[PDB]
Amino acid sequence: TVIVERWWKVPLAGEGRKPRLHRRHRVYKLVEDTKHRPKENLELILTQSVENVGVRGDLVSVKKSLGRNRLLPQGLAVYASPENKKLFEEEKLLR
Amino acid sequence: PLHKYPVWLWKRLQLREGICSRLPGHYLRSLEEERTPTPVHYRPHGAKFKINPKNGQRERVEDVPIPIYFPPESQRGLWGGEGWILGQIYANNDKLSKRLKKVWKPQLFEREFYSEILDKKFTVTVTMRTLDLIDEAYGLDFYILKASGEDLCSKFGMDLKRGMLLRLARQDPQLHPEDPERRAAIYDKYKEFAIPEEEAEWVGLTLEEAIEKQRLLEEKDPVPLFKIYVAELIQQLQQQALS
Amino acid sequence: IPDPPKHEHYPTPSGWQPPRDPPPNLPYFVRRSRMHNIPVYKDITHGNRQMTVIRKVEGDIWALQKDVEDFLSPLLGKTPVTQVNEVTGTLRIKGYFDQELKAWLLEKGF
Amino acid sequence: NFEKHPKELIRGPIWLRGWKGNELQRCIRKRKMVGSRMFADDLHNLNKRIRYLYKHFNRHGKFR
Amino acid sequence: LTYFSARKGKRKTVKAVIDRFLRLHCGLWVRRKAGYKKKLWKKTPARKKRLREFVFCNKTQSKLLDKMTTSFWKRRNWYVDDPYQKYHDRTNLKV
Amino acid sequence: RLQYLIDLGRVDPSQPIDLTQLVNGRGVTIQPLKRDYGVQLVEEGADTF
RNA sequence: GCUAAACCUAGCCCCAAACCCCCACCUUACUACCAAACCUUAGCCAAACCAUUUACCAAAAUAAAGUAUAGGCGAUA
RNA sequence: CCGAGCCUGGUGAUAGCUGGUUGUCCAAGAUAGAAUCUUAGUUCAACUUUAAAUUUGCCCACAGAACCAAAUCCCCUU
RNA sequence: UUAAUUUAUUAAUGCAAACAGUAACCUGCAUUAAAAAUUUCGGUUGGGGCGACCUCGGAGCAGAACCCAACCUCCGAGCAGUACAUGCUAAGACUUCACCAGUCAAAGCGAACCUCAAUUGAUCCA
Ligand SMILES: [Mg+2]
Ligand SMILES: [Mg+2]
Ligand SMILES: [Mg+2]
Ligand SMILES: [Mg+2]
Ligand SMILES: [Mg+2]
Ligand SMILES: [Mg+2]
Ligand SMILES: [Mg+2]
Ligand SMILES: [Mg+2]
Repeated sequence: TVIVERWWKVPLAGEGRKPRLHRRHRVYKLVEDTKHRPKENLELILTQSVENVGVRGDLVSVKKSLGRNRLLPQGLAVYASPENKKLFEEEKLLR
Repeated sequence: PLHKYPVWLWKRLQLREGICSRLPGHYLRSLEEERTPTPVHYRPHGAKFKINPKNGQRERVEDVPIPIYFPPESQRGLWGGEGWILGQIYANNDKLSKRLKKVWKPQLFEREFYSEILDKKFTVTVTMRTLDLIDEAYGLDFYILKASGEDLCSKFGMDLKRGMLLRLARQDPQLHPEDPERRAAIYDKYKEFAIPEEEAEWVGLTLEEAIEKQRLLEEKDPVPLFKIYVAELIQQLQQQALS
Repeated sequence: IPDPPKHEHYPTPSGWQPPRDPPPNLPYFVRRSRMHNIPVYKDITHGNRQMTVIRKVEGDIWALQKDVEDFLSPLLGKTPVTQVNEVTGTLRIKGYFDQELKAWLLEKGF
Repeated sequence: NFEKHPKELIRGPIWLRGWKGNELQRCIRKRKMVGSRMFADDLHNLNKRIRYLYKHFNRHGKFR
Repeated sequence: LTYFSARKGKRKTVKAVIDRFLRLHCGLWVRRKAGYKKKLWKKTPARKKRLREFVFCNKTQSKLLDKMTTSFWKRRNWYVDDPYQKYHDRTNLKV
Repeated sequence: RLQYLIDLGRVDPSQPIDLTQLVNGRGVTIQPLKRDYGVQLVEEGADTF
């Protein structure tokens, strides 16, 4: 996403009121673009046995593109919600 | 002369006097609520006060939002509160230079999503912000049920919301029978966002649809006065037979 | 405004001194201000023109004018020029004589 | 004993009732006190008049 | 100078004047000498001291600055430890 | 000024004198807006007080 | 002595109060009857030129205060 | 009525440029200069007006003002 | 237009961004082009143009306080030396006919015991 900042300062409005904006208030300045920062990872819990990126019942760190196109559409893994943290640790305790 | 009421208040006067008055209460509550979105294209001040530089005094800070622009394709899809930034920019990051128009657009994808409550694969025009909000919401079903009306910011997204909410509120035979335990698992997974059907039918509508739905409710093809007056006469004759 | 207390020895510290009871038998009278002060004021009308105003005079303002002239003729070495206002009951004198005139009116007992 | 004021005895318009001001200030005060209830071309004439009187009082006459 | 603002109807100060001059309460304005910290290598020591002084302004310059500010800048200020509190008033000024 | 207010009764010296009391007897005018932080005592009349 | 000249109410203005409105007619309107809305105002203008900038208009009393603040740090805001 | 139509709006555009600015009667009142994208203008000065404070103003001859004409400057007195 | 400022728009690259992999199209940021788009085109001048000048100083016009024009007559400067008290302060004055700027200076503290014909430039910024 594109994060902008205003070049000119907006005068404060009241505590209930909305500020008044002018031409100089929509002169902008890009500060960051979240499109291209280094890629993060999301935590998936893998619920089948797949190649050594993960094994059944294990919480793993997976590259975002691979986790979103393969593991979740095919149901191979599930999101690391606290609910299924508890559910799969209960399953492991049963095992 | 002068109007009795200000012109910014004319719309509320309509919403109080019309068929818009016969709209149900919760719907008009939402329409009047109309809160503020989540920061997407601007970075919020984490604090209400800040010791500004150049003099060590705390000035109050408010964070003012960028006027973002959403096209009808956005409403056909789902953009996560993300839209076009139509603004100006200075030529070389230097105010003593040309000032010149600029339109910042998002990046758009055609992704295919499964919703466990409706059991259907939708292909929609998402962006990375929706994908990330879905990941932090732990699924599309949770994202659409949890996200607010204007943070979701899609006519389609709120159609999905009231379809899902009506599905929950009626507890429908959603996939088919022979899996009622799996259906119970689904509705138990999303049992927290359960609202009455008389509310879930009005979730997410525009005002035009709400007025159309309301007048469809109150059409009521007229009662013949033959029926009305024979009812009155039968009542009067039974009263006379009693007396 | 509180009427001020009854100190033992007058004039007090800061030099206040109450109006002399009974009033002096004079053709005129000068009221204290509401703050119980002598009503003699400096005035300045250009960068130049500096005056003294005596401004709550009741009675015979021309008697007051004659007495001020008698008093201030040694101090100047001329006769001072004054503007009598019989209507508003005030006296203007050309020149700053506020401390001298205040002491003089306290001497009379006003 | 001071629980009313003759400015509250004044019957008049809301924006000049207990106030004087000059023609620009009267237009500015009328716009911000009763401007949102005005008829549309009455506002348009009032905004034109504030604009003109601004140019006039800030840029004309002697005594610059 | 904006005798009548569009916003309030009030009179405006020239902040250029407030950046450069000091108004003492008696009506005197005090400035610096134009050039007082440039080319000090090529200026002679007496000219350098003449440049280092704080000077008073002319009568018509004083009246112009009187006009170019509002009366907030002409009030009597009782700051804590002020290097000009003795200069804010005129002594023995006969005529 | 303090002695003037005390001798004319505008400040009661038998009870503590405080910013409220000086304001109420109208000896000092304080403007908090306009950045007055209070009152400073002043040696001006210290000879005869 | 011609041409004229004279007239006063038809209404209007600013406020206050109070929220207001049978037939035919989108085809060539006023014609009885056939297979799609949503996107920054710009510029004149001030800067004694003009190129960043230039009041308000896009509901907000009095004062704080034309203050903090902004600004070819200048006009101005 | 085209080297960029016409109409409405912004808009009472802007005009250092031209033109005009309406009762009576008295009074005082004239051409140093400096800067300026400035010489068709403006700002400062000088002058002019008003009101104020106060005490000296103007005109003079004697003395006095440099070495390499006509006259000016200064003022004690009138 | 081979003037200033810009590439917001288009184009063709590059870099990321979003896919397929194996031991193209859309978006964001840069660039060079195109089309443009905005804007301006000093002054004196014996009409305007051409040519020359534009700040400062010495001389003459301007003979003896001060001043005094020129597209009038002539001559020069945009620094150079010596040490680096070429410190710091402060009565009183001069002033290029305004302001800005410029100049002298007793006394005092600290010390060794400036030459100069102009010899230069404000404010904001940096
Ligand atoms: Mg407020
Ligand atoms: Mg007075
Ligand atoms: Mg202009
Ligand atoms: Mg005009
Ligand atoms: Mg001109
Ligand atoms: Mg005459
Ligand atoms: Mg010319
Ligand atoms: Mg001079």
